[PDB]
Amino acid sequence: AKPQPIAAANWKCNGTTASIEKLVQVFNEHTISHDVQCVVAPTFVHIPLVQAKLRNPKYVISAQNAIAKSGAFTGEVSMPILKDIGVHWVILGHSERRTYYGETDEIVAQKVSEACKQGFMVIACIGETLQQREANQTAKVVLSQTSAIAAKLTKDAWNQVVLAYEPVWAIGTGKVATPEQAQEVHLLLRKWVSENIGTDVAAKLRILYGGSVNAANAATLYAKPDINGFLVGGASLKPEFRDIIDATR
Amino acid sequence: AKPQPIAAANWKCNGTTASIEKLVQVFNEHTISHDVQCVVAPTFVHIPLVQAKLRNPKYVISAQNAIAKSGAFTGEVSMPILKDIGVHWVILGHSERRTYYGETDEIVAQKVSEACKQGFMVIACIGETLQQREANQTAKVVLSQTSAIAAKLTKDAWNQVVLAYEPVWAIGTGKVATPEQAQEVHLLLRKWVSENIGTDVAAKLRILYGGSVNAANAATLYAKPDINGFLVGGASLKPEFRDIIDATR
Repeated sequence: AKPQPIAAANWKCNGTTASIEKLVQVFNEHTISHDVQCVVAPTFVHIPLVQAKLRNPKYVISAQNAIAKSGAFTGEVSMPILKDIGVHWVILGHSERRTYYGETDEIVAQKVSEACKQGFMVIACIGETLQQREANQTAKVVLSQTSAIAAKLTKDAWNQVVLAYEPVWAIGTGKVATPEQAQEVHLLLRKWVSENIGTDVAAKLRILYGGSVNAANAATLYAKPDINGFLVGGASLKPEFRDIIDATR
Repeated sequence: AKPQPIAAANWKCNGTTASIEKLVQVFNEHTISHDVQCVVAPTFVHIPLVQAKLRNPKYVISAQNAIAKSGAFTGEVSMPILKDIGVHWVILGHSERRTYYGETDEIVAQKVSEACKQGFMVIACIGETLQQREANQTAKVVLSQTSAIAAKLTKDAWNQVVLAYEPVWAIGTGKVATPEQAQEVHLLLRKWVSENIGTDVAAKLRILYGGSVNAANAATLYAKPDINGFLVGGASLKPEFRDIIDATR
């Protein structure tokens, strides 16, 4: 049996107070009747508003990034600061941060390790580029990204880890991976985890797909045996996030 | 006559709800009896708390950074998002971001220009390194940093600009610039502004000093004719920020 699914909303750098209040009310009014962990990741400045307004019992709130330690880091938000304000989920290593904001495999791995030490649930993002896929490097790439993370984790830390496989070429592009494309990668990841970390870890690990997930494509993705839910960007700013949650039934 | 002084608190990546509530109460209870713009710049996630609790009429709230536009920028906070939540001040180009987070003169200049277009007051940070100072490059460096900003601004945008001169070697190091060191640089900056932008602009421009400002050194810095207040890091997390404000009398 699959582990508990996750439906995660990465709002990215988007929102107004008015738009968030409206969307949150839509999410609150959508009554969910199955076991699923829903996650909303707003911008940092919107975390208090979402904390005040989001009441659906299936949801938790996540940050979109963090740094490990407080101190002289003008502009940044640390893991202790998030924990204190009641945020205990974080997305780390998103492709936009790997690509625009310098986050190498080592930097991502270090962040994930620190977040686990500080008691976070972590959605750790991995995925290959278009060029890497064309070169038949997908497996080497995602396994290298995963192994870099793993090397900084104890076995027991994996209870706090969620992997999100997002092919870079599928993020925001109108070009979702097919169910067969996604399942092939999730199967390889779970095999690596089973062999390197443990069979027990692998059976419990949520491996989410992201990159152009929408209400119409989600159910057929979820039907694949190694897909445990979704990391959703554009569609998570819309009412159709309700249908993506329901696609994890 | 000097323009209205500014006393700005850069909290950097620091705070808990409890510590912020206590410090804000200290700031609220300190009754200020002269014309000064006080600024508090908390982390993004703490902006709503500070907005809820800070009531001293001499204060405004600033962000510590921003990006220009909303969109697919996981982890970042944009200028439109800040404006919508009621933050219309931003610190841009702080040394920690120039040094750790890739912000070149061009990137800083572009951010400042965008913030002015969007109606922000901007505290734009400039300053030379230890090595640059030893090489007698201070003036060339700060003028190049200032000119890069200026090249993207219309004359009228300068009503929204505040410069903060922070020698990098003075930030967090226990080694404040002397009043004579700071004044020499502020005099050169104001001369450049007068000659390149206008005499009217130069007379109204606030040029703040930062780098190890504390309650005991602030008044003698403020006594210099071209110093218009302070950008304060470590001491702004402490009750002594009250005395730094009072040093602008």
